[PDB]
Amino acid sequence: VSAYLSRPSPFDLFIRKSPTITCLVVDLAPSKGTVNLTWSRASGKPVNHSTRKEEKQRNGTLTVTSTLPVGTRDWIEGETYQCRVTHPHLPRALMRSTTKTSGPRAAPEVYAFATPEWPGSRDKRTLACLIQNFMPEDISVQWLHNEVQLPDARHSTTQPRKTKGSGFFVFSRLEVTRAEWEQKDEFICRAVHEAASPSQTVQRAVSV
Amino acid sequence: VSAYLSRPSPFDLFIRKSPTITCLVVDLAPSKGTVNLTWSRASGKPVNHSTRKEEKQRNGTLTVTSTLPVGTRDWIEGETYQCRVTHPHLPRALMRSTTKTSGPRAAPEVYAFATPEWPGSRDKRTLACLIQNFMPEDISVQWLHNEVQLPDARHSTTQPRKTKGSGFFVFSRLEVTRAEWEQKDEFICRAVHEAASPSQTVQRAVSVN
Amino acid sequence: SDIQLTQSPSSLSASVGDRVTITCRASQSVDYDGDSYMNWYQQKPGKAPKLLIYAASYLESGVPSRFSGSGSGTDFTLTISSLQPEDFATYYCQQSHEDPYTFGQGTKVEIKGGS
Amino acid sequence: GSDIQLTQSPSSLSASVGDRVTITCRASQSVDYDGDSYMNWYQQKPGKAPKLLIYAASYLESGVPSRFSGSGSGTDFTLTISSLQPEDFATYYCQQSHEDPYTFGQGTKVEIK
Amino acid sequence: EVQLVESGGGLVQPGGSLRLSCAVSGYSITSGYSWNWIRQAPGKGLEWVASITYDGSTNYNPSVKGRITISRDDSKNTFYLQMNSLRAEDTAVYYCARGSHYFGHWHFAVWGQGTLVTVS
Amino acid sequence: EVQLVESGGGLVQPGGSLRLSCAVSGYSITSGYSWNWIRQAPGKGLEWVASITYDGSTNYNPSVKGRITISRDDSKNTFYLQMNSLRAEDTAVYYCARGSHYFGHWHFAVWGQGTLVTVS
Ligand SMILES: *[C@@H]1O[C@H](CO)[C@@H](O[C@@H]2O[C@H](CO)[C@@H](O[C@@H]3O[C@H](CO[C@H]4O[C@H](CO)[C@@H](O[C@@H]5O[C@H](CO)[C@@H](O)[C@H](O)[C@@H]5O)[C@H](O)[C@@H]4O)[C@@H](O)[C@H](O[C@H]4O[C@H](CO)[C@@H](O)[C@H](O)[C@@H]4O)[C@@H]3O)[C@H](O)[C@H]2NC(C)=O)[C@H](O)[C@H]1NC(C)=O
Ligand SMILES: *[C@@H]1O[C@H](CO)[C@@H](O[C@@H]2O[C@H](CO)[C@@H](O[C@@H]3O[C@H](CO[C@H]4O[C@H](CO)[C@@H](O)[C@H](O)[C@@H]4O)[C@@H](O)[C@H](O)[C@@H]3O)[C@H](O)[C@H]2NC(C)=O)[C@H](O)[C@H]1NC(C)=O
Ligand SMILES: *[C@@H]1O[C@H](CO)[C@@H](O)[C@H](O)[C@H]1NC(C)=O
Repeated sequence: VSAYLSRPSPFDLFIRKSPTITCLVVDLAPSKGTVNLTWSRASGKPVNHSTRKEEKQRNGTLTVTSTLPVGTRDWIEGETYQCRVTHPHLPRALMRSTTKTSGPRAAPEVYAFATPEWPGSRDKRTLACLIQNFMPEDISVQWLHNEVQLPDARHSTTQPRKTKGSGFFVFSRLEVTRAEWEQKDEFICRAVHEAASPSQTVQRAVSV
Repeated sequence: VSAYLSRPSPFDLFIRKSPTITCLVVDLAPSKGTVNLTWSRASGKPVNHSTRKEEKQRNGTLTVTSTLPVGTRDWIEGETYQCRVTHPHLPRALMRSTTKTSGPRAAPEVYAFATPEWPGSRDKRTLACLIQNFMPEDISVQWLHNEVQLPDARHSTTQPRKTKGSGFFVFSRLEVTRAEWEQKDEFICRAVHEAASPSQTVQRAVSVN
Repeated sequence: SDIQLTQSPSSLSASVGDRVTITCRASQSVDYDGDSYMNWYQQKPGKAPKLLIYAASYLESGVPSRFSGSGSGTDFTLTISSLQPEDFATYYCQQSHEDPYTFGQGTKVEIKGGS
Repeated sequence: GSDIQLTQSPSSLSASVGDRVTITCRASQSVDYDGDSYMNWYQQKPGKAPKLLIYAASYLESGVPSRFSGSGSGTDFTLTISSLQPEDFATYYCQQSHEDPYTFGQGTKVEIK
Repeated sequence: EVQLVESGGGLVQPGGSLRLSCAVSGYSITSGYSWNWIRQAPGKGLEWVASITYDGSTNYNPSVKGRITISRDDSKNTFYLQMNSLRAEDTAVYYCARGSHYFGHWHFAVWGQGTLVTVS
Repeated sequence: EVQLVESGGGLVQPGGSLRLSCAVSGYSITSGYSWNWIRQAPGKGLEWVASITYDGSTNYNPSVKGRITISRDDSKNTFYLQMNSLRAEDTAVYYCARGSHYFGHWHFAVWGQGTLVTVS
């Protein structure tokens, strides 16, 4: 049995201001009696109502996920949330913890461009984004179609990896409809990050 | 115990023209007597004179590497080099094989851009290189500041991914300083790839201004 | 006076997507130097064999990953994880341990129905 | 005197940089409850206030060097410094948070030799 | 970032009384967490003395209940240790610390530099 | 790519003698690998008959030693199977194959289409 406890997305924390964190338990045999998944906060204030979900899997494996809303002011102020999985089977209990990752912080730089139009792309054009030199690693990448935010499905972005010096970096590749670059020939790559200033947002525009 | 068998880099193979392949055994404790790791070629031609080296790491494991030279022509003609590790503590043997990757061959096409200056960092600039539509996937990317080779540390390159079409691609970022480009504003992103013609090289030149 | 290889089963029937397992048994061990010198060949009728696996468990180049080999000593097994239309062939094991090199008699893998 | 008394050993020890140091805490009664053990480990350098290292027997406080590790259950708990370091010479305390009043062990001084 | 300062210590005569203050900055002591007093006799072990929660609950160490009081002052973001009838055994260094909460149990994650109390 | 082509089959008389030939193209039979003759009686098993390495070393199966001879021709990049005193037990399809080298052991990675030998 394995257990994972996520952080708020920067977007959920600094734009929507409705952050949540999810505690995910995996590798359960449905045979066993159900698992206890309780919460604790470092502050000792009580825990909001958490949402439980069970979903059996193609592995014969069973997934129980619990999502808890968290206070924005509470999280940034340096709060600690902790999830605890217990079972009548398991000997002791699993505990996973989350916090604002303290350390030095740098806001991200952003650049967007086009990949060279290439054979096999008559109606398809490809747009790219480079986001680098930020820390900590928590970042939210956004493509917007001229004052309209695009579905996150339309773009696929790489996992943050460490630079030679000290910053992080990610890549966002995006293919835009012929209609889309014709309806509006401007596309925006925006990053949300706690160092970014102001409103924790930096963005650029690039066209076909 | 694990064992890894590297291929020769396109750079070592087409520029230095001194290709070698290394067989790396890791995770071993000094433990019982050291491990025996010998070579074989698919052709049955004999194996050169290989060099062995033992190193004890901080974590207490033993890194045993054996380096074997190869002939560039031998490699391209399609030879198969095979490494085999034996240990008393291991019942059966580890075997690693390496050879020239089969398939179509397309030389890489290269594009380089500079990033627009960013506020607050007037003195660092970032240059980017996208290299795509080449195969097989083996590639070597190196940055030069007007015929001065830069240490491979100065740049970070992505591992090749397979495009929607038929080639692979890689993306390389190089952070250059103001002093470097004011003394000389020419930077070369160069790819070494077996299909590139001629001399297995493709490059673009990129300026900060 | 040589090394004998017995394969089993002699003949078998399966359907596309099944998992098939063939056995080779050598009259005496074919191990030396931490390796097992058992090779696996595929032969479609009126055609010459094709090498699949050498040294018990190593894949010849260009051979689909669905072919796998395993074993040691005198007991070896070829496993096709997901049968395919083109995989219907006779399959041979052959030991490269000791001269003269010898083959098993073959396992005929035919499609379910009537060939 | 119905409190939980924590006895540590050794009281004092000498080591060299790179050693493994192991400190032990023994409680008068179980500090287990609900699948966890409420034993915390603190480091106190001289003339400075303590610092928290491990809570709940085995969880490392944030920003705590990875070489520190805790383990144990029931009435037996262990602080382990896997590779002693020049700054780690200090007195080390265990404290139980299971039953009031909260109690501390008597401390173990790890001295540089 | 949550810094704590003891004050009000000093040399005091036996049988008298004194009051120590913990001047908390960077967090509202009614906003969350537990706020404690821990004292340490010269070369003796740590003894936990008193606690007060963000919600006003008190807890005392029975060895001093009845002659020790813990109180708080929201506006000055400060909390206090009231001690009457000082003895020699009260001689120690008094630390205030912010305890963090784990499934109903508290650990002492943030401390202050200490203030010394000397009797006789 | 290495290509192999057998020739020299046909209807043959018992007790006579026959030379099969393997014409190699695309690789030189003196540059590497082992060069084998393997035969297959009708609907029966494969039998390894004889080999010659790139360096000239020869090997035979005892079942045919004496009456079968294996030679090559550097000039014609070809190699030969000389068979004397043909028997019925010699009727088969003769394959030539290129052996690949694994730590002193050979496997047959390349074959040719086969040539048929029939003895009345
Ligand atoms: C204890 O500490 C030691 C010391 O740090 C540890 O040793 C390290 O152990 C790890 C774990 O096994 C091991 O990681 C593997 O590394 C392999 C070797 O590749 C590296 O090195 C080669 C050669 O240096 C590089 O290729 C070279 O490129 C040159 C030009 O580009 C060329 O000149 C040369 O001939 C080579 O072509 C390579 O880029 C890399 O730097 C890896 O191959 C391997 O990963 C592979 O396999 C996995 C699957 O198993 C894949 O998922 C993966 O994508 C990849 O294909 C391993 O990650 C590391 O090499 C080793 N280093 C040393 C110095 O020993 C030890 O592990 C520690 N262990 C413990 C228990 O404490
Ligand atoms: C049963 O069926 C399930 C199908 O839904 C399978 O569940 C999947 O289990 C995997 C775990 O192997 C989950 O994968 C991911 O776990 C990684 C861990 O990598 C890193 O994660 C953190 C992130 O900060 C990092 O700190 C660590 O150091 C790791 O390097 C994470 O990236 C994610 O948290 C992610 O959960 C899958 O999510 C999960 N699938 C689903 C749909 O939940 C399961 O494998 C099947 N088999 C068994 C035996 O249960
Ligand atoms: C888990 O702990 C809580 C605390 O009492 C309780 O509500 C719950 O019933 C426990 N067990 C399960 C299986 O829910």
